[PDB]
Amino acid sequence: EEELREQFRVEDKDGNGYISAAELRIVMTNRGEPLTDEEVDELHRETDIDGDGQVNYEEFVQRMRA
Amino acid sequence: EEELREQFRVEDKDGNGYISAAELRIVMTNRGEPLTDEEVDELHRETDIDGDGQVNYEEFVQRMRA
Ligand SMILES: [Ca+2]
Ligand SMILES: [Ca+2]
Ligand SMILES: [Ca+2]
Ligand SMILES: [Ca+2]
Ligand SMILES: [Ca+2]
Ligand SMILES: [Ca+2]
Repeated sequence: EEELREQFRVEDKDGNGYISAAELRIVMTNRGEPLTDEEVDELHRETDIDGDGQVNYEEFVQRMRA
Repeated sequence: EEELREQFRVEDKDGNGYISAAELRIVMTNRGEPLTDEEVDELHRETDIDGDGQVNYEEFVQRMRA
């Protein structure tokens, strides 16, 4: 539980409770940069279950457990 | 505002209220592909004022007025 909470806080740079596309790019750049910016956009869309353009904590956890 | 909303909705294909770099690439491919992949990403970064990697309607209107 706190494991994912801590990791989410690391990815959420401005502390607004959401991971943005740019925040997800930073995450991917720091783990080998396997994707292009366009592809990170697609990753962000698939993770954004409720479609508000943001990845919240519940959406992060569903991804992390898959 | 009618026309600005119309254009924003065409570009925001996945309907999350933002225009990604991926969506901008589709738009520019549909308009003849005048720009390289990198140039589209540069255009997106120019339009994305607050740096979250996502172009909201406010940022879209600002750029259209430039
Ligand atoms: Ca943080
Ligand atoms: Ca954030
Ligand atoms: Ca969401
Ligand atoms: Ca969109
Ligand atoms: Ca610039
Ligand atoms: Ca933005």
